[PDB]
Amino acid sequence: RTVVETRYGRLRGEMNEGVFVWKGIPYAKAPVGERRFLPPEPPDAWDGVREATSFGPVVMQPSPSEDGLYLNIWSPAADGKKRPVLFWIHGGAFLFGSGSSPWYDGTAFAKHGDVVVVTINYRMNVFGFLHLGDSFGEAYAQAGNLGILDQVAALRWVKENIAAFGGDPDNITIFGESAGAASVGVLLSLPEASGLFRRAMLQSGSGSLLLRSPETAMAMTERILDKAGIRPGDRERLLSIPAEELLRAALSLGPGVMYGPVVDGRVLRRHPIEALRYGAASGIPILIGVTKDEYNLFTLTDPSWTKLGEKELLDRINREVGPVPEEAIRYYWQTWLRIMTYRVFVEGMLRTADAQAAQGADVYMYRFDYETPVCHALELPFVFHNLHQPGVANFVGNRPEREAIANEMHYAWLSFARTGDPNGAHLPEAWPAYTNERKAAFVFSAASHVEDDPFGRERAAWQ
Repeated sequence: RTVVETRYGRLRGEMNEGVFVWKGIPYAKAPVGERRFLPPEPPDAWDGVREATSFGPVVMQPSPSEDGLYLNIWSPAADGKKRPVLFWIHGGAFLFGSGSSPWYDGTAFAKHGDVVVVTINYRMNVFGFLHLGDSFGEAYAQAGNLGILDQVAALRWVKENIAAFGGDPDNITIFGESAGAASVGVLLSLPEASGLFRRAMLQSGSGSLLLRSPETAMAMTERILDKAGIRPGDRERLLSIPAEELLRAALSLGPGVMYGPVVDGRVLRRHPIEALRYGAASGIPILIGVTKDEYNLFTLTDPSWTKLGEKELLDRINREVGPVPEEAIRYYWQTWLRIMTYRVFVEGMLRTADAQAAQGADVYMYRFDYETPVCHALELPFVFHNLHQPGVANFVGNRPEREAIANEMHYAWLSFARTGDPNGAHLPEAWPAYTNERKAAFVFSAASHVEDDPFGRERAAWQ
């Protein structure tokens, strides 16, 4: 029951908590040596039965190997029963993370929902998002979005092979948090991903998050190449520099470098949210939401926000997400960081929801208000029902409460993946679809409930 055949050969998984798991499946040829900075290519086939009982390495990151394009599968049974497939794209600011994190363990989903779960690795930071333009020749023109091409490659693997693991290739839901949700927002927009998935869920991110212009990305690349000792156009040193030195050079720039997808004219031909308005994802339902006041949580990793006086503060916010109309200021560190929450998280969520609703697609919107300890999205352990995992801020107190919110969110996400509607008796009241008409949202808290257009006042202050 543990051995499954795929287009590339047989894989041996294991039984775990009454479900089956396959770990470290290669979904692409390792992007090492002469394949460094090139789009992912199909994996080599093998003879015999390949072990899939250990995770593969994670991709290069501060935390690893350039050989890290692996995915993992949890399933109640490798049979032909066409279960919904949940395809998870982790977050980590396009800098760190992995699908093998215990936080994303798919056991609970698979057990409680009778679904297949897939988690993936994709290239990050300087290996996945180094925008080179034409500076190293046409072969590297896609380099600024390789981590997105990796995700598409994994999704193609799943569409081609998941039936063998008990999944329905025509019922895939892609979902992600933070940079993972930005990834889902990009994929929703992408012609070459259309038809690979049926539904999408975006947790505390959207296609706008961490998105770069070519001008912005090239300037960052120039600084990284300087630190790496690589002259523009020297392909020899681009491919021979040790992966750890290249990673060090980038990280040596701190915050004057952020990674993410680039509207480069080659993989991303236009803004991923604006594309939705032209019907890029017309038949695709989405479930989307945000963590209440999420930018206040960023002071933990960046306390400098708290040091600044009101004036310095506002000039900073203006430089990062401005201009800020006077009317917004009037509506409005705790008070002024609300501007960062709205511009980075809330606006892109509302623009995404408004675009899909205008296309007639179903949209379900939420706000997560539950206070729980710490891009600082907080839904994750409740959505995965992974309150018990390592790395999860599992602290004493609140246990029945935490279980109850997990039982609301976990089963809503499962219902959405199964049917395209999160509703059912696991919710204390119905969750109406978001329409231009009412702009309903579900609020997850100690007492979950529906609010009509909760973001409206703020949004009107701006728009």
